Amino acid sequence: MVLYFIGLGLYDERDITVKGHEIAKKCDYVFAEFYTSLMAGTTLGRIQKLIGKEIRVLSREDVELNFENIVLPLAKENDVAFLTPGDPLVATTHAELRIRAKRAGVESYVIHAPSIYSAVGITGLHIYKFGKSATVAYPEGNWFPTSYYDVIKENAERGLHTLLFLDIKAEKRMYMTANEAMELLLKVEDMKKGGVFTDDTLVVVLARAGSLNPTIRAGYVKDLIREDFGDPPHILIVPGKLHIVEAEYLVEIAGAPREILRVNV
Amino acid sequence: MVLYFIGLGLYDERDITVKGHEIAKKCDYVFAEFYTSLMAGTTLGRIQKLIGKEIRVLSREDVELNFENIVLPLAKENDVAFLTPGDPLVATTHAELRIRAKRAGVESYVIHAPSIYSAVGITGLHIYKFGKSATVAYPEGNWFPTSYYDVIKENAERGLHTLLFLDIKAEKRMYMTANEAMELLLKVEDMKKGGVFTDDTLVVVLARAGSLNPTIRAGYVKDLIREDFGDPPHILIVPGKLHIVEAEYLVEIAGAPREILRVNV
Ligand SMILES: Nc1ncnc2c1ncn2[C@@H]1O[C@H](CSCC[C@H](N)C(=O)O)[C@@H](O)[C@H]1O
Ligand code: NA
Repeated sequence: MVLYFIGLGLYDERDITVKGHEIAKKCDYVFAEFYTSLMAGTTLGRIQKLIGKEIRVLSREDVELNFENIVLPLAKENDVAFLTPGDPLVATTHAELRIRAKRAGVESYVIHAPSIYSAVGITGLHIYKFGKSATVAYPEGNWFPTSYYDVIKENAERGLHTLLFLDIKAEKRMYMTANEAMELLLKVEDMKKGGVFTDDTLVVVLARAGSLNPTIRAGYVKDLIREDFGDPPHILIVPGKLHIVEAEYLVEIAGAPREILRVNV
Repeated sequence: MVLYFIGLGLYDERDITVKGHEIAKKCDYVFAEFYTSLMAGTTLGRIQKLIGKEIRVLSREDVELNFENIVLPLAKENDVAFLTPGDPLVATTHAELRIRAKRAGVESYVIHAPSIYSAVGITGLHIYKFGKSATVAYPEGNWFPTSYYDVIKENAERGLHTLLFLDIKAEKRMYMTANEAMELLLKVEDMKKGGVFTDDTLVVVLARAGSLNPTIRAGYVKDLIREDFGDPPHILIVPGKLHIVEAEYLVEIAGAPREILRVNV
């Protein structure tokens, strides 16, 4: 009678850890949500087949409003698993769900899995150099979010890299592309004119991290804003001041313009 | 003709992903390094048994100086795997190893695994709020490094959390405890007197992330500086101002004092 928060990883069903696999296999009931992120290389059936269990998929409302009515009750009798893409407690509000479990007298355990937060290392940018992170959100009616623009500015002034998660509207099967994120950022620049994100800004796009052949591209906005980076999900990164080895990697591995090799220390 | 950079995960032999396990199992040669970190919850023998392959351990010099002479030659006519604790490419100098592979006409692929960079999410602290990261190094001889202190200052100053890696002597299997890290910081505070780290500073300690029973403790330095967090490795986090939900989690899950619900929010 316990609850397991189990991460499924970045791209397909094999991104789950062996630990999560073996534990998930032995749970009595298995729940999951697929709205916090997109696992582009697998399907529910493949995940179900891998753990040999039928998976009840929950919506954001089920989780956020009814977690303790749908999931917790069964944990007070059986071993329950709650699966999520990536790492269960990263860039989500899932940690709070552990507080709910505790208050219901249910013990919970966390099984981590690869997360985009660390997978950014494949871009060649030193992970310790990443500053505050943010999310580029889709404008809604008259509401046009812009906070993420200030995050980039703050990090950039400190010479730190900025990780930008991209919006997702799972119910409409909408996944923001790096292209759309760049368009939105240029518009915010026009509005704020802080010289933070322009046609000459160097950016890095990582698409489908976790797959064997993710798309890793670096370059100036003017050249990438209309480039095809393949299917979602995508994440956008605005590097801060680069170390020489970072620039070298971006050029040799991400096909960046050879001119960025010339860092202005 | 292929080199696989494969992450071993956080704590034990089951922390590798299903993808990493299956791929490594099929490789003709399997290399590993345990100088950037150790897998405290397992042994080389247990990792070898799970992978079903004998593993050749490489020292720091073997990798940084002779990667192209030890690993790459074999990857030209065989499938070779290179295992590292955590997520591959997280360690600062590892990304450059892919450039070496390209230079030798070797294709390389990255198989991710959980990293402490994302696993710290189990502390209840929002991942987007983490700023620049740093490592606490022991002073020695006429050298007393203090940069990690400036990192805390710059982060907290902007309401950001600071992830602190603690000094490790992998070869000698010697670890810096969170207790020791706190003492150094207090000693650095006495010299710089910037009001950054004191007896009243709230900190979070994470030990054995990845195991099913990690140690997660939060509290003021005056109360935790002599507490026993168990066996290494320990990770120290100096949070910035907390969101009320972060504080509630630290109180309910990490045993933090109720006091933080009003003092650090
Ligand atoms: N495999 C992947 N490749 C690129 N971006 C990814 C990704 N997985 C997640 N993301 C990014 O992160 C957003 C989800 S945020 C939730 C992240 C998740 N808990 C984790 O640990 O990864 C997506 O909209 C996307 O922008
Ligand atoms: Na970070």
